[PDB]
Amino acid sequence: HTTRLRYMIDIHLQRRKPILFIGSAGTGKTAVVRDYLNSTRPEQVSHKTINFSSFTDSLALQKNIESMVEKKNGRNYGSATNKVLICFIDDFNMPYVDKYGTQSPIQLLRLILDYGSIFNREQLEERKFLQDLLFFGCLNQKSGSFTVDLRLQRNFSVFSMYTPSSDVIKTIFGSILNAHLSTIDDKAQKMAFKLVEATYFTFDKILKNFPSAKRFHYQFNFRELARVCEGICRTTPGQYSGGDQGKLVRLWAHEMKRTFEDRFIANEHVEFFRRYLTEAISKCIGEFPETENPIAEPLIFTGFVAAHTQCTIPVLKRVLDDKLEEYNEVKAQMNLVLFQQAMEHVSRICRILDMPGNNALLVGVGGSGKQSLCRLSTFINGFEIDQLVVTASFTINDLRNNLQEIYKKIAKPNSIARVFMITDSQIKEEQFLIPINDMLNSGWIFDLFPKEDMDSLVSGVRNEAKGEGVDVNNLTALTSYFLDKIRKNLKVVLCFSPVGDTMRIRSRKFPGIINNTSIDWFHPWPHEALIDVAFRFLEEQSISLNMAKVHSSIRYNYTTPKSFLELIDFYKKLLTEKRETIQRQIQRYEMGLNILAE
Amino acid sequence: KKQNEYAVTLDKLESDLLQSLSEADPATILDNTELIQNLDKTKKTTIEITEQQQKAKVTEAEINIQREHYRVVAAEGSMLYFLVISLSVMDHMYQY
Amino acid sequence: NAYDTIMVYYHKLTAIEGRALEYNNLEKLFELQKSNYKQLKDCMNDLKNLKTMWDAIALIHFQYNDWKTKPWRQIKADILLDTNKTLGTQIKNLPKEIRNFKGYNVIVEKVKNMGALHSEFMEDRHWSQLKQITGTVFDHNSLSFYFEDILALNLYKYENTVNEIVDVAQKEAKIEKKLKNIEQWWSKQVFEFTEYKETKTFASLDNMMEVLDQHSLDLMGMKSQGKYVEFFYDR
Amino acid sequence: YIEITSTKQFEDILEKNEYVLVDFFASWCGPCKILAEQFEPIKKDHKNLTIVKVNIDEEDLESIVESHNVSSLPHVFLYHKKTVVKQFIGNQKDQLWEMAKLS
Amino acid sequence: NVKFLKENIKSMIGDSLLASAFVSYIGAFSAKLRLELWKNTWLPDIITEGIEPLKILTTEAIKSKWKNEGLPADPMSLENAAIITACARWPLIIDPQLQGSTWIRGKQGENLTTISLSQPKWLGALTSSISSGRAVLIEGIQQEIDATLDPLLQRAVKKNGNQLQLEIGGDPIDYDPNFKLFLMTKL
Repeated sequence: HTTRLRYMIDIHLQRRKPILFIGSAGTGKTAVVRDYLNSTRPEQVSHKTINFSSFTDSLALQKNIESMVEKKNGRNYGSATNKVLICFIDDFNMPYVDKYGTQSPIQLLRLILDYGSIFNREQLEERKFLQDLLFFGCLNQKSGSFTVDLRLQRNFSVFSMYTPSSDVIKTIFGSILNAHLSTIDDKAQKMAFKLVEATYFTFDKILKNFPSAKRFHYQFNFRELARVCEGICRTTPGQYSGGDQGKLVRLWAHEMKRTFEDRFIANEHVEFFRRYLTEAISKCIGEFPETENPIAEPLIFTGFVAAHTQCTIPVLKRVLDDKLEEYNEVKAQMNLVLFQQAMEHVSRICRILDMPGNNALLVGVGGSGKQSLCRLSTFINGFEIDQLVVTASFTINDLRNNLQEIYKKIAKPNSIARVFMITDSQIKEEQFLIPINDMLNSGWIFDLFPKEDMDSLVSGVRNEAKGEGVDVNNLTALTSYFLDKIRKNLKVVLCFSPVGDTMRIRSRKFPGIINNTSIDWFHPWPHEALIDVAFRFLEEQSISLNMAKVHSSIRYNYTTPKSFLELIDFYKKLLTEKRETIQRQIQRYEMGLNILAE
Repeated sequence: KKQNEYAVTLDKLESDLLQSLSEADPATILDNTELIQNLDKTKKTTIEITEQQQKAKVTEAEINIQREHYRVVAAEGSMLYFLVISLSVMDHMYQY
Repeated sequence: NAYDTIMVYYHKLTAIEGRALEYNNLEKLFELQKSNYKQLKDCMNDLKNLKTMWDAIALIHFQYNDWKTKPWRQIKADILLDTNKTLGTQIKNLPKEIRNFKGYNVIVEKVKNMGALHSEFMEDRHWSQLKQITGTVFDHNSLSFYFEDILALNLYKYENTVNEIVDVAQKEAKIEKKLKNIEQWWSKQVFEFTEYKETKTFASLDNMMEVLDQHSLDLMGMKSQGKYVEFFYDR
Repeated sequence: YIEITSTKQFEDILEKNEYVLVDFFASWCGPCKILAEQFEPIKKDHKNLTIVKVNIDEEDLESIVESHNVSSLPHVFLYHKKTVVKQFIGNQKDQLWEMAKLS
Repeated sequence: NVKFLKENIKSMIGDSLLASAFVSYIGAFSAKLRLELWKNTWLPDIITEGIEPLKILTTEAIKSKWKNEGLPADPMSLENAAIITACARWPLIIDPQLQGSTWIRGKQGENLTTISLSQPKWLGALTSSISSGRAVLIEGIQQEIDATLDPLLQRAVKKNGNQLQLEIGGDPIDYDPNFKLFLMTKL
C-alpha cells in the first residue's frame, strides 16, 4: 500500500501539486511523511509542518507562515538557492467551526490559493503576495473530525485506505522481531512469531466483542501495537540464558498487562482478556508459563550490577524503604504506605519514565498524594522536577516566563529536563491548553523563542554538537538534533479526575492528549491494599477485614471510596479518643475507690 | 425541662467527684473537711438521681399516655401536610 | 597523644598480625579452620593507611578552615547544600576503625554539629531574627555579610532556626516584589490637565483611578496574611 | 594525561591497560601546592603507563571516590593488571616518582 | 463502676466500629435504609450485642439540654443531633422544613452571622466572620457550590508565620480557631 503511496508521491512532488489523504490518526501516516521527507530533503528544497487546535484561526497561519523571506512584489516567499517551499497540516478538522461551520484558515486558504496573496491585518494597504508554496495534509474520518466542503477537495487530490491486514502486521513486526531476536539467541523464531500471531488473535477477538462506543478512551491503534513491539525489543538484550521460552513469554505477558490492564475498566474486561490470553498461550506453547503472574515484573533497580530483569518481594520492600528514607533525608517525608499496589504504581511510573520523548496520563483523584509518589519515583530516578506556581495573575505571560526559564535551564546546562506535573485545577485559563499541546507534540512554540532567541539558545548546544559529531555545515540536522534532545529530556505528567465530564470534551478538544499519552485506570481502590493499611495502622485482623466489608456492603444505592479513607482516619481517631475517654473514666472510678476505702 | 436540668445537675456531681482528688492535687486530703461534705454531697445527689429515676418513670409513662391520645392524627396531619406542600410542583401559584 | 599510645599498641598488634600471618601459613601447610577465627585485615590496612583518611579529614577540615577564613560574603553555608555533612557521611561510610578514630570522629562530631540565607529573600530583619533566635551576640549577621558566625553557632544542630528564618524570608518574598509596583508605578505618574473652554482640568481619569486602586489592593493584600507587613507598613 | 569522571570507563582502562597511575586531585589545594604540575611530566616520561587524573569534587566522580574508598583528595594509586599495587596520599613528588619508577 | 468498665474496654471492640461507619456515612440516607444496616450490622463478624450504639453516642442529659433549645423528641432528629457532634468535615444540613435550622440557631446563640450567596457584602461578612472567630450560616445555597470558598471548604490551613491564615479571593484572610461555619439547603 505504501508502495502505491511512493508511486503517487514521486510524481506529485515532480508536478509541485498539492494533495491530501484520508486516514485514521495513529496509523503511522506522520511516520510515512517523516520517511518520505527525510529521504527527499538532501538540500534540494526546504519544508515545514504545522499542528492545529480548535482555538486556531487564520491568524497563527499567517504568523508561522510569515517567518521568513523578503523578495520582490513585497514581503513574500522565494526559494533562494532552492526550488519551492512546502508546508504540511498535521490535523485538518481541528480548528473551531462557527455555528455555520466555517474556519477562517479555510478562507485564508481560499485567498492564498485563488490569488497567491495575503493582506496583513494592520490598518494600511499592506497587501503582500506569495510566490512558491505547496500545501499538504491528512485527516481521519468524520468521527469526530469534521467533513470537508467541496470547495476544498476539488483543489486537492485524495485517496482512501483501511485498516492493515494480519499478513501486513506479521510482515512488519515479525521483521522487527527477526532483527531483535536474531541479534541474540535466535533459536526461538518460530515460537516468537507464533506469540505474535497470538497477539493478533487476541486483538481480533477483543475488538470483535469492547467497542469504542463503550467509553471515549476506548481505541486500538497501529501506533499502540508499535509501542507494544517496542516494549518487546526494550528487554534486556543480553539475557543469554535461553533456557525457557517461558522467560520471554512471561516478560511479554508483562508488557501485555502494561498495555491493557491499565486501560481496562470493568474487571470483566480483565477477566475476558486474561481468559483469551491464557487460551492463546495454551493453543500456542507451554504448560503453565503464564498461568499466573500477579507479582512477576522485570524491574531495573537492584537487578543490574550495583543498580540499587525480575526480582522478588522482600528485596522490593527493602529497596523501596531505603529509597523512601533517602528521600526523607533531603526532602520532606511522605510515608503513605508501600503497599503492593503503591509499588506497582511506582513501577508503572518507572516504565513511563523509561520511555523518553513521549509522555503519559494519570486520571485519578487526589487525597492520596499521587504527586508525592511522583516525587518519590522521580527521586529514585534522580532527575529534575518542576511544577508551575498558581497565582491570581495566572497569565499566559507568566507561563511563558517560566517556560523561557525552563528552556534556559534545559539548554544551557545540557542535561535532563525537569519532569513536570499539572492538574485540572492548576489550569483555569483554557487558553493555557494550547501551548501545552505544543509541548506535547513539538516540545516548543513558534514566536515564544524568536530568531535571535533561536540563535542565542543554540549557541553552546551547537559547539557541543560539533563535539559529539554533527557538522556545522548542515545547520538543519543541528536544530533537529537539538529539539530531538529536548524531547529526549522532557517528561510531563497530567493528572485528571475520571468523574470529569469535560475530560472527554477536552480530549476531543485536544488530540495530542489521547494520542501522545497512555491510558491508565486509577480505578476503585485495591481492596487488598485497604486490608493492608487497616492491619498496619494497628501499630498506633478480623476488624481489618470488617471495615472493608462494611465499605463493600454500602454499595447498594450510593457509596464513596474516598470517604472510606476519611472513615479510616475518622475511626482511627474514634479509637484513640474512645480509648482515652475509657481511661479518663477508669481513673475517675479508681479515685472513687480510693476515697471509698479511705 | 425539669428532668432535663436534673440530668445536667448530675454533671456537677461528676465535676465534684473529679475535683475530690483534683482540686486538692492529691495532697493534704485527709485533714480536709470539705471532701467529707463532698462525700455527703454525693449522697445528696444519689437520692437526687433517685428522684430523677422515679420522675422519669412516673412522668414519661404518663407523658406517653398523653402523647398517644392524638399521635395518630399527628402522623396523619404530618404526611397530609407534606403532600399538600408537594402540590406546588405540578402548578405554579399553588403554594400555601 | 592518642596516636602515640595507639601506635605502641598497634605495633603490638603488628606483632599480632605477623603471628596471625604465620598461623595462616600453618593452615596453608596443614588443613585447619581458618574461617572459624574472625581475622580482619582492617587493622593492618589502617596501619598501612590512616594517613589517607587523616588527609581526607585535613581537606574536609581545611575546607572548614579556608571557610573560617572566607569573608562574610565569600562563605556559603546556605546557598551550599551540604559539603560539610556530605563529607562527614563519607567518613561514616569509611571503615569502623576510621569512623571511630577521633581524628575522623572529632571531625565527624564537628560534621554532625556544623553540617537561602544569602538570597534576595533575606533582609536585615531576618538577620536580626537569626541573631535573636540563635542567641548569638555578634554584629555579624545583622551587618552586611556572614563569616565565622553561625559556625561558631552549630549550623546543623541549629539548622532548624536558620530553616525557619529561610521560611519566613521566602514567605516575605512576595512583599519584596509586589509593593515595588506601587512606588515605581506611582512615582512615574503625574496629574494630567486639558483645557475645557479656557480652563485646564484633570483628565484621563481611568488610568489614574486604576493606578490608585491597584495601589490600595496591594496595600490590602499585604496587610493580609504575612506578618512581614513591617517591610512596607509605613508606606 | 587521562582525565576521566566515570567509574565504568576507569574500569575498562584498567582492563585494557597494563599499568595505571591514578591521581585523585582537587581543584583546590590542601597543606601544600598541587602535584599536577609535576604529574604531567611523569606521564610524558612514561608513556607505557596510563596516567589518569581524577577529580573528587565532581558529583559524577563521587562514585569513583566511594568505590576506591578514596577520602584524601590528593591520592595516587598504582594499579597493574587490574589490581591495586600501591596507594599513597599527599602531594608528595618523591612518592609519586617512586611509584612511577616501580610501576 | 470499676467492674462495669473492666468489662467495657472489651465490650468497646466491635460495636464502636459500627457507630463510626454509620455516623460517618449514613447521616443522610433514608431511615429504613439505616435499619437494615443495623440488622445487617455484620453480626457474625462483630465478635457485646445488646449494647446498641444509639445510647453510647450521648446521654439523656445532652439530648435534654437540646430539647430546651428546641430539639424534637423524634428519633430522626436524635441521630441528627448525634451527627452534629461530629465536626470533622463541615455539615450539609438538608432542611426540607425549617425547625431544623431554628433549633440549630437556637443551639447557636452567642457569636454568629448569616449570609446569602447573592450578597453585596458577602466577602466582607466572610472576612469579618473568619477573623472574629464566630459562626456563620448559609441558606440560599441555590443548590450550588462556589469556587472561592473551595479553599475554605477544604481544610487548607497553611502556615503563615505563627498564625494560620487562608486564601479567600485576592485578600489572604486570617483564620480563627474559634470560628465555625454551617450551611443549610432545603430540597
